[PDB]
Amino acid sequence: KLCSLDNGDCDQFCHEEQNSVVCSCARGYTLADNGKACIPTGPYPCGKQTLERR
Amino acid sequence: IVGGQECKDGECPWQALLINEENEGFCGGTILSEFYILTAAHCLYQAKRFKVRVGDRNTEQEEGGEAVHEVEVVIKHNRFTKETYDFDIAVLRLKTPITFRMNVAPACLPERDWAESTLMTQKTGIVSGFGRTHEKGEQSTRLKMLEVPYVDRNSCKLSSSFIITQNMFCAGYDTKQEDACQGDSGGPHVTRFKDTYFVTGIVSWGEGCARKGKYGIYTKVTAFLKWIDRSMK
Ligand SMILES: O=C1[C@@H]2[C@H](C(=O)N1CCC[N+]1(CCO)CCCC1)[C@H](c1cc(-c3ccc(Cl)s3)on1)N1CCC[C@@H]21
Ligand code: NA
Ligand code: NA
Repeated sequence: KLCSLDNGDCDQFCHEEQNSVVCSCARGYTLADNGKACIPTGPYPCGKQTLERR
Repeated sequence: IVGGQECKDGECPWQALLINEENEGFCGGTILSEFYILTAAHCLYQAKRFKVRVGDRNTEQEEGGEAVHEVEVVIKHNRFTKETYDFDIAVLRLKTPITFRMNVAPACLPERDWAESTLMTQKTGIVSGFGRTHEKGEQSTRLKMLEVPYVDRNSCKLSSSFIITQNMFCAGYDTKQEDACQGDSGGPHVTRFKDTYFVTGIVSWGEGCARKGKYGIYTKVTAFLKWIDRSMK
């Protein structure tokens, strides 16, 4: 499986290993249990527009 | 910004504005964290002293969410060259931390290899700022943004009267009248990937603004991701 097809299903960073892909995330996010999604750890994570007025 | 559109509320929250001895904007920056702003080294020579404003969309209206921060430390790239604007990058550490809120949030720093394979290979990025709305015009009082195509390096070099180093990249349009301009320099070039915006460039220079046969020239942030990390400690 490859990062060149749908970014390996990763929400953010994708890197290829021998047979598999490994996803990761920017600071202020935690990689989800599914190994793909990036979950913000706070209300103003990097790179997100501030649309949900708190 | 020549052409483009006004930024909508919440849509450019990483924009910073460097303000000179007057509270007049002269350059942009990008919020990286509560303490750090990314800007262009050439901006450091364009005002004797300056401060950083965040949270502003309209420089003629006191919305309520704006804040001004003093600069504690300027970290200029030690290879910045005024003649060519090679290594056109600096980080500012603020004296007091930014409080993230509506219209005030950092842009993400990407991992280098993935940025090269995935961000720089997108069709477009986004540039924003309060700079001039045409080459010989006045600065915008409202924050603007603009989608700019990535332009291939060979075309970039052929078009330019000045050297395009591997610390630079072109973006924009050959003849379509849309570009960044004076007063935008130092500001963000970001690339969207699944609704997250990553820092990909710093507005650096151009030969005029939106001229036919000329592109916008940006500092290639991928070349400096390690440098940025070290500068931020
Ligand atoms: O002369 C100017 C200034 C300034 C600028 O960059 N240029 C070009 C500087 C070009 N270098 C130094 C002079 O030879 C040579 C290559 C690096 C800097 C300014 C400017 C142009 C822009 C941008 C246009 C597109 C961008 Cl992306 S940034 O941002 N500021 N020009 C518009 C009005 C005055 C003139
Ligand atoms: Na304002
Ligand atoms: Na052009």
